[PDB]
Amino acid sequence: EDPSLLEWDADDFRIFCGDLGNEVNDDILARAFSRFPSFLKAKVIRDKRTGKTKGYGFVSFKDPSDYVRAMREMNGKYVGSRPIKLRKSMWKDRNLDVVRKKQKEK
Amino acid sequence: SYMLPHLHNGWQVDQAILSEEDRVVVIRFGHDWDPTCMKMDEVLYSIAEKVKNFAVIYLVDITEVPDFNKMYELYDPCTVMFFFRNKHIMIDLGTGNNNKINWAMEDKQEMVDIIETVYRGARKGRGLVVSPKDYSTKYRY
Amino acid sequence: NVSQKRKYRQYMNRKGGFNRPL
Amino acid sequence: KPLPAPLDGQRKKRGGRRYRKMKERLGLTEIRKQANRMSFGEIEEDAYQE
Amino acid sequence: EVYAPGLDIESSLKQLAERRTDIFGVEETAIGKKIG
RNA sequence: AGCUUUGCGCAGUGGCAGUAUCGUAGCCAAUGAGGUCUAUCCGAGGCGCGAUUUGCUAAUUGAAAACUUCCCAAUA
RNA sequence: AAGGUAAGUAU
RNA sequence: UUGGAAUACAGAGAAGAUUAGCAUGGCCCCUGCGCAAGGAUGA
Repeated sequence: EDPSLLEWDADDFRIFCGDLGNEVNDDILARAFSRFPSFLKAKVIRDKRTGKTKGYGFVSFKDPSDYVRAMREMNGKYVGSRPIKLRKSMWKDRNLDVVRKKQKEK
Repeated sequence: SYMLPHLHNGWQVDQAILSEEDRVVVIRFGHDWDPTCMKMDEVLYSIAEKVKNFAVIYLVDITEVPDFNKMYELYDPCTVMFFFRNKHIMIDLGTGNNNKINWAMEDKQEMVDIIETVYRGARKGRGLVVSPKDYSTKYRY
Repeated sequence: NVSQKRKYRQYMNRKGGFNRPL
Repeated sequence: KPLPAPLDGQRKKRGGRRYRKMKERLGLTEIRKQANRMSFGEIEEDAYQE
Repeated sequence: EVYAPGLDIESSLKQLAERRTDIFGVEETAIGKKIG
C-alpha cells in the first residue's frame, strides 16, 4: 500500500526519527541532519489534508557505518524546537509479515 | 569581584541570548556597585564553575543597556531572568512575579537546584516550571 | 435478556460541528 | 570539576541477562519484601513510639 | 573559559570603582554618585 | 608417522561477571614496578584516573506505547 | 495592596 | 461506491513511557581449530 516505500527500500540503513514538531520538521531540517554524504530521505508521516506531521519520519542511508555514527551523533540534539529521538527502524513489509505469521508456529 | 562576562552593549546581550543551544542563559540584570547585587554576583560566580556545562551566566548593566528595562519591567535590583532556549521561562517559587528572581539567594546549593530544575523544564519544552522550595516565606523564625 | 451495543459521541478532535453530535 | 548535566533519563534499550545480573546483584529486592503499607485502624504502638 | 578575559575584568573593576565612590575615588560622595 | 608440553587468536561447552572487570590519549617499567614479613632483600608492572557490547522478544501503565484516511444522505 | 498569570500550538 | 462536510486547537508527560526475559560480547574452566616448538618410543 506504500509504493514510495518500495522506491525508498534501496537504502538499507533506515532510521526512525521521532518527537518531531509539526512545523519544526522540514526538508531543510533533514538536509541539516544529512551529515553523511549518502543520499537521505526526508519523508515523514503527515495528515492527508492539513499536512500536520505526526512526529515520525524515516531517514534512509546506504552506509550502515554512517547509520551507526548518526545513531549517537544526533541523539537528543536537533536544530528545531522539539528534540530529536532516533530508533532502529523495525519497519516490515507485507511479505515479511506473512513470513513471520507462517513461522510463528515454531 | 564581578569577573563574570558583562554585556557592554544592549544588542550584544540580545544576540548572546539568541546564540544559545541546549543551554540556559541566566541574564542577571542590575548594577555591580549595588551591595545586594554584589552578593548576587558573588553567588553566581560561585555557581558558575560547578554548572558551566549547561548554565551560562551573562551579566548586564541597566544604565549601559536601558532598552530592556521596560521590556520585562526591570525596576528592581538583583533581578534574574532565565531566558533559556529563546523563551522566557515561568519559574514559580511562591512569589507574585513568577518570571523574575530579584534578590540574592541565601545559599549557593539552592540556586544550583533552581537552575538545574530550570534546565530540565526548558529541555522538556514546557514554558513553566515550579520550584521545590517555595519562597512565599523567608523561614525567618 | 438482551442488550444492544451502546454508542457514544466523539467530541474530541471533531471539526464537523462546535456542538457534540446527537 | 563541573557537575554533570542532568539529561533526561533514558531506559535500557534491551534488557540483557548481564543487565539482569546487575539487577539481580543490585536492586530493591530486599526493600520490596518490607511492606510499607499501614492499616487504617490504629496500631498497638504508642503515638510516638518511633 | 567561562570568566571574562583580563582586560574585561579590569574594565569592570574600573567601572565599579568609578561608580561606587564609598571605597574608591578621592572622596566618598554617594553609592551611585557619578563623581566621588 | 603417532604422541606430548604451552600460549595466542578463533570455534564449543561450562563458569563468574558491583570486593566483579576492563579503559586510560595518565603515570613508575625488566635499563628493575612496587614491599610493613626477607632490606647483599621479594620481582611485577605500582597506583591513579574513565566506567561497567550488541541483538531478539515479551509484559505493564496510559485515552492514545507512534510504520507512510475519515464521515455523511441514499445506493450500486 | 498582595504572597492566587498552567504551559503548548499556529491564527 | 458517488459527492461533500472535515478566536480556534489541545490541555498538566505524548518532546512515545515503564518494567522484565533470552542470546552474544567481555571474563574464565574444559575442549576444539589454526599453529610455534622440543622430548623420547617402535617396526
